[PDB]
Amino acid sequence: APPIMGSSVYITVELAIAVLAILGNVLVCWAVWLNSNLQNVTNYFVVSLAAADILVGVLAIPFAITISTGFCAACHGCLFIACFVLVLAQSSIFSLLAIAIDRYIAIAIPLRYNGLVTGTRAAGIIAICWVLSFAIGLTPMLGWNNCGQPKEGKAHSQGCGEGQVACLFEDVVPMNYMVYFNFFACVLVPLLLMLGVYLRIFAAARRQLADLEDNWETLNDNLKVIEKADNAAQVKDALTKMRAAALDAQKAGFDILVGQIDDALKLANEGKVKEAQAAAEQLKTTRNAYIQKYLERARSTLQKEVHAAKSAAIIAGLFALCWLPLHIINCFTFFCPDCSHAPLWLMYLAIVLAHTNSVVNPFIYAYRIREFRQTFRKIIRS
Ligand SMILES: CC(C)CCC[C@@H](C)[C@H]1CC[C@H]2[C@@H]3CC=C4C[C@@H](O)CC[C@]4(C)[C@H]3CC[C@]12C
Ligand SMILES: CC(C)CCC[C@@H](C)[C@H]1CC[C@H]2[C@@H]3CC=C4C[C@@H](O)CC[C@]4(C)[C@H]3CC[C@]12C
Ligand SMILES: CC(C)CCC[C@@H](C)[C@H]1CC[C@H]2[C@@H]3CC=C4C[C@@H](O)CC[C@]4(C)[C@H]3CC[C@]12C
Ligand SMILES: CCCc1cc2c(=O)c(-c3nc(C)cs3)c(C)oc2cc1OC(C)=O
Ligand code: NA
Repeated sequence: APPIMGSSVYITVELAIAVLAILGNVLVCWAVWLNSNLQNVTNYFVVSLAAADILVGVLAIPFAITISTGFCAACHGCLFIACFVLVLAQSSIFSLLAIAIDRYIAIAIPLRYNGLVTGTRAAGIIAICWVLSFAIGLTPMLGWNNCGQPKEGKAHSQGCGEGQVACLFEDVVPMNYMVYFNFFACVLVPLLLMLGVYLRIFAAARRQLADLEDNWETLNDNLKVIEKADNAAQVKDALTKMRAAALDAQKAGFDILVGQIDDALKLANEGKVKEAQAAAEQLKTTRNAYIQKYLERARSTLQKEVHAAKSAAIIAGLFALCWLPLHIINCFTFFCPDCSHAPLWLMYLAIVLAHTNSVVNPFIYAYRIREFRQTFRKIIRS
């Protein structure tokens, strides 16, 4: 069956993917430019990630279409077109890892976040990461390639010239580089690291949203204890505890609260039980009017952070889902030489799926993040 029909389907699909990758990601980048509420450090990594996807459509996809033809080319030029996508995938990994870390900093140490994670430090990190991405992805160009052992029988059959090879990914890029260096070290390890960062993010969230609840219960149970108490010393016990739990909430209305606990304690230390109890009853007014509003705000903010962290995790998860099959196929090719090579149709499918990852991010932002969604609408409307 003529190779141009099988190759026609693959190519059309690649072109559809490129179109969509470019479109969606230009809109991400355009949204961040226009909306100042989307101008934060997290979103600069998002933009870097969008840039990489734009380049998959503009460059990586045309390169892959090109190399699918097996056209004659100087080996090192062939190399470049085979490996450029690795640079883009690496850049993406760095961006995803940074987003995970950024979100972890925001939830673990919100006090120090703004001064630690600035836009200036973020742009420097992005630049460094792009340089590193070029180094990792283009490592084969530094000598780890099969250009030294060309398939001359395959090159002579297609009438290639001197110094040229039939340009095919697996003929030029060593599988050991693909499996051990690229997959294990540069993809798998950073993905496992991301998994770990997200676990810590979700656990820290759980611990804080438990802690908020505990402190509130403490305030309410110590009120009851004070309400039915025998003497002044019991009242003093329950307000000494209450005081400490109000000062931790203030670090993590409060002027009034501590003050009122203090009023009650002085009375309690003078042996006046009924007066201490009545003064402690006034604490209820403060709890309703201020403290409960703080508990519910703080809770809301933590829920917003968990949601935003889930959205970022989904993105990282989708990268793994889209890229893993191609990596897994490479493992079979490398580790199992007695196994028949995965068919060309499957290679095409795995490649296309990897490329499809460059289309997905804009949809996740639209479905999961209000500010992006609202800005996408205005850009589209106008
Ligand atoms: C959830 C996602 C990440 C998992 C996807 C796993 C895919 C990539 C796995 C599942 C079954 C696997 C196939 C099982 C059997 C063979 C026959 C062998 O001669 C070549 C590899 C090949 C064809 C494997 C290629 C990879 C494969 C298709
Ligand atoms: C979920 C994460 C850890 C994904 C990474 C899992 C990868 C590395 C695993 C999953 C399935 C595994 C393959 C299963 C079967 C074979 C056939 C055997 O003859 C050689 C090893 C080989 C080819 C394995 C290599 C490693 C492999 C591809
Ligand atoms: C994190 C998880 C998913 C990794 C799982 C990797 C598993 C599937 C890998 C790790 C070590 C691998 C084995 C290592 C050695 C051999 C000998 C070879 O003659 C046949 C395949 C076989 C028997 C492999 C089968 C797949 C294997 C068991
Ligand atoms: C059809 C597009 C060209 C092409 C690209 C690739 C390719 O991009 C990879 C990659 N694997 C990873 C992990 C990242 S990229 C592999 C293993 O085989 C390929 C084989 C290819 O087709 C030929 C016949 O040359
Ligand atoms: Na990407």
